[PDB]
Amino acid sequence: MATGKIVQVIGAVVDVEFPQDAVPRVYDALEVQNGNERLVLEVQQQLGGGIVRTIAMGSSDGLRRGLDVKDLEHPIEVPVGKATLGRIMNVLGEPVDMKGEIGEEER
Amino acid sequence: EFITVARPYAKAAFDFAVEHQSVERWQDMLAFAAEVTKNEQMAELLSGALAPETLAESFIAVAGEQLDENGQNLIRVMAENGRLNALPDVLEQFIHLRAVSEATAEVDVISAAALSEQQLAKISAAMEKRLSRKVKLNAKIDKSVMAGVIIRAGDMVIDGSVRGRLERLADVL
Amino acid sequence: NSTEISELIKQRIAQFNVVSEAHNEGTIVSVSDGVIRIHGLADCMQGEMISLPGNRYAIALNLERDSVGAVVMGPYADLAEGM
Repeated sequence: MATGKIVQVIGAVVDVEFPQDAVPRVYDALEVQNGNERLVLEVQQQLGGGIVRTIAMGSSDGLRRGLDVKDLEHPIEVPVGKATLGRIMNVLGEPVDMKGEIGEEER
Repeated sequence: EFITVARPYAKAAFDFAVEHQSVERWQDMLAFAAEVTKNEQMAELLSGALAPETLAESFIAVAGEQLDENGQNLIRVMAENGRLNALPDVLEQFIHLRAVSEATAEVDVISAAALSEQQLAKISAAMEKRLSRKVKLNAKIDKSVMAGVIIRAGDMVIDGSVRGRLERLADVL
Repeated sequence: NSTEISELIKQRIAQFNVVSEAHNEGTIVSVSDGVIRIHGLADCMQGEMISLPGNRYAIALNLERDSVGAVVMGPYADLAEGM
């Protein structure tokens, strides 16, 4: 389930508020549906009560206030090992060479 | 200090209280809220970073003296803006807007000795002409001034004391 | 009423058990770039050593009117608002 909501969007910087139990830790990765397309946010700061300031790892345009945000409980983690040889990947470890899924065994 | 951030809230609370002819209930409700703000434990909670809709509810819990719709709504707005500490000033400016609306004023009269109660009658009769407002008086005594009287009405004062005459003579020379 | 108001306030606070911190204890309320803001610690003294979970220390540098700002002497990313 998704437990946070966007409260600001200023350029690339997005503020998300959680109930004060579930506040993500710093460098945790969040996720939100920016339209028909997924977008992940990396927590930079825990400021004030419940609110968390993040940097969007992607296009910020199209974000509304009040979108539901789901917090992955781990930092940005990428596929590793022999499976990645000869592939191209972006910062999130997704393939950008159009040869399809990576075939990772471990992240 | 919250003299400036209190003005909008006092004005809104008064304009609302007038529409419903409940000015007195609103004044007592604000006077209670501004008191719960002063308690030792609540003043601790108001400073720590709680989420607004949690701080507001914990504050509402401590008051059954607030008419559940319109007083609690004011508390919720002030909490959303992070201004619950401004209530002690919302109260003062509410009283001020009321005194203006009802054309009332309150004059301090400061003297070396208490007055003869005919002087007070003439003073009130005079000020109710200097000002359109029906005036209360608060007589006060101060033996630094030694004759005459000081009349202070708001930020206006009439320095009738002989102490003033002396200090104002000294600076002519 | 001016006195029984204060008494009723104290009573009703005791009812809902809103309470003050111990003087030697406090809660983190903000984390960023290795600096934390602590709420409480009424007895914290400038330059003191504050003991975090995980057997780590922070140095109290800013004793502001409502919170203590301290720098974390170690890895800080695992700290969280509430500890």
